[PDB]
Amino acid sequence: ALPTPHEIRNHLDDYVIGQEQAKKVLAVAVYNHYKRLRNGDTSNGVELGKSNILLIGPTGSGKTLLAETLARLLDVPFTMADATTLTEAGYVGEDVENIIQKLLQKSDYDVQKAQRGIVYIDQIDKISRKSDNPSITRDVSGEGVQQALLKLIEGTVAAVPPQGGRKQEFLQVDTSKILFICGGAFAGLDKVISHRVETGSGIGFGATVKAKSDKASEGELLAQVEPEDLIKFGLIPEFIGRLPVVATLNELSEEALIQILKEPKNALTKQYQALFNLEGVDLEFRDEALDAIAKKAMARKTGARGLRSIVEAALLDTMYDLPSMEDVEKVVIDESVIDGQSEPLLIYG
Amino acid sequence: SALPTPHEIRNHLDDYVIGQEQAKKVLAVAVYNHYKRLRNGDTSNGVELGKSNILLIGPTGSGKTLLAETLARLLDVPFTMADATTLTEAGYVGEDVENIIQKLLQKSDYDVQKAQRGIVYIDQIDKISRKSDNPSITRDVSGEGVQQALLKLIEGTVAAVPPQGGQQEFLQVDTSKILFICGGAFAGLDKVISHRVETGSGIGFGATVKAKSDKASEGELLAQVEPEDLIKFGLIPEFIGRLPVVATLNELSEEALIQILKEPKNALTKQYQALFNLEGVDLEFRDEALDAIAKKAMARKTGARGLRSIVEAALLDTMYDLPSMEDVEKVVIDESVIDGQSEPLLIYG
Amino acid sequence: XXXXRXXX
Ligand SMILES: Nc1ncnc2c1ncn2[C@@H]1O[C@H](COP(=O)(O)OP(=O)(O)OP(O)(O)=S)[C@@H](O)[C@H]1O
Ligand SMILES: Nc1ncnc2c1ncn2[C@@H]1O[C@H](COP(=O)(O)OP(=O)(O)OP(O)(O)=S)[C@@H](O)[C@H]1O
Repeated sequence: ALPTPHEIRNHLDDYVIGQEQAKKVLAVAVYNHYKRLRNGDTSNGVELGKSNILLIGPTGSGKTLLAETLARLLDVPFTMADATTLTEAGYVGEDVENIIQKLLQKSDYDVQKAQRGIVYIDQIDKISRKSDNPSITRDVSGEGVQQALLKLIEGTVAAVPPQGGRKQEFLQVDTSKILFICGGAFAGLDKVISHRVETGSGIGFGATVKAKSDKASEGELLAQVEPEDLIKFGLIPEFIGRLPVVATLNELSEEALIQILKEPKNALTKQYQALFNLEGVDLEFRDEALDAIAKKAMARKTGARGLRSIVEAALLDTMYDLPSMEDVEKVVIDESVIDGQSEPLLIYG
Repeated sequence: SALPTPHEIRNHLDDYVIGQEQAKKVLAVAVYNHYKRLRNGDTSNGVELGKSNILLIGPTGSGKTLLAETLARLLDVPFTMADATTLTEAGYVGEDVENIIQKLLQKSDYDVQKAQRGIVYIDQIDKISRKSDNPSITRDVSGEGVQQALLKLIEGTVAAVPPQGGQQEFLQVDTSKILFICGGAFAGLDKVISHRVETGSGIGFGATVKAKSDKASEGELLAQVEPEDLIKFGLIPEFIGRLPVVATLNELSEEALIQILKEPKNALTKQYQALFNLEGVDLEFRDEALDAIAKKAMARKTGARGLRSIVEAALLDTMYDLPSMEDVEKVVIDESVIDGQSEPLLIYG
Repeated sequence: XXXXRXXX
């Protein structure tokens, strides 16, 4: 039979931690995509609507991770394109149509199986207009890209070179039923929402002066986002109208980082453990060291991806000398090693 | 199938580099661990093995570009040195990010399976660090835009490269396993770090003032760098997260400069020794002259690259009339020669 | 084909 939101969410939890609201949106969309196509031409409520998804969150939150993990369990075709390389009006870079061409490579040129596929885009913020007002001069990597996607998302015919061609054979593929999952960490959006939400903008007695460092929490600020906020960022309202659904993620909690290194299967702790497993050497990571690493990572404000700098900087000396050493069966890294005031203990056979 | 060890490869780079013990350890661990991730053929329990790029930072002429050059000699896997000054945001006339890949295939003989396990090096990365406030007024084609494009290139993607430049067809090459070593002397990074570490202006009665007694040392200061410091410089957090590891290099020292002229095989002293060997004349360099050259080079604030100006400016007159002279078999350069008070003694056979 | 000409 078909899957369910509880079953699909249980799978994503194995690879993703600390994202409750984000998993709910993707589960309903995927669960609803099978319903729309299955009911196509068989339901009296013809011309079923569509609802794309627009993910938003800080860096290292798991946006690109969800698209990869989703393809593992997803049956229908899936792709991972990028907005940065697209170019409007057939310029030097690739065109919008190239997105559909990549889908056929994974679908084996199955048009009937390609129309029911899913599409994902990363780094959507790169095409945002730098200024709120429309640019006076033409743009090749901004607003124009949004314009070309309008007819694509809603639904339009497309041209795809079947084999050995770039620009006399074209395969028609509708796009009214194709799903699009856009995502990108919009930089600087916190400043725009503060002007709109705080509204203080004053120095006098009556005007309020928010106490330094106890305001505009990124997690609580993105939750209050609205489409009008994105207009001041640079996006056009016509583009946002094509993506009604919006998902607000949260920044990694200190407790979440401890779980990300233990509960997931692809955690960094498990990765390094396998790196030394072939070397005939074990590894250990006590809880006293994980909680200490969380404070260092959050200070970097880079996300989960800024964790290797704390680990590799500590195990630099150890890895540089471990291969030369012999009769080494186990390595232990206590909390002190992380601070740099001690050296990791070694166990010999 | 016995692979090299960090101690063995470090001995090779030590022959060509001096006083970079901190930087050599990072390249050794990365190159060592790069073969481990390559050795695996999906026969291990660990999945989605992590990657760890490197970010080299150092003063001018400290030897950053030299480490990558000598590394490629002893390296079996391919290697490249792609200039980043000419990179432009994809979608524009000047350049595309794809060009880097095409270079890698020329070295690997268009071996996709062999190119994916290659190494990549980038120089002059500070050239694209935009120093400005949020750029609402204009869009930069070489600054912030180029860095965003690189994000897709790293952490895993599929690109398009012509078959030797060209059919209208392209080859897909993954880049999740490809390592990147970006490096560029960040000018002005000391001033931003000083504000974070000095903590005070000190125009008031209570505030302490140590203008020159406690003035920060440039060498030590770079050791205290962090990702948040780079955001003020112009780098994006998304870009730094892809490069967790960081390598800080120390400035040249009077003692280190003397070793550069004697221990390395490619030293400038040995270069001139061979220049006159073809002419049938011997060359000598006493220790008294080396100590004077070191003091003159440090004042120039240029590093090892600013040493030839001290040598060639002194031996100009001598080289100009050396071929015309006959029966000259040996030349001696005294400390006075560097000062310019006297002339280099000549020997007659 | 397409000319990207811009001046600061
Ligand atoms: N929720 C999470 N649980 C576990 N690991 C995570 C999570 N989010 C991020 N990570 C780690 O961070 C890595 C990168 O995650 P990404 O999805 O690339 O983050 P990101 O926000 O998509 O980065 P962008 O979109 O390019 S700014 C993953 O490979 C994981 O190791
Ligand atoms: N440790 C060293 N030992 C010997 N010669 C060195 C050393 N470091 C630098 N040099 C000399 O400096 C030359 C150039 O070194 P580079 O690697 O270009 O320095 P750099 O830090 O890369 O400067 P940038 O980054 O290109 S501005 C080399 O060809 C050597 O002649």
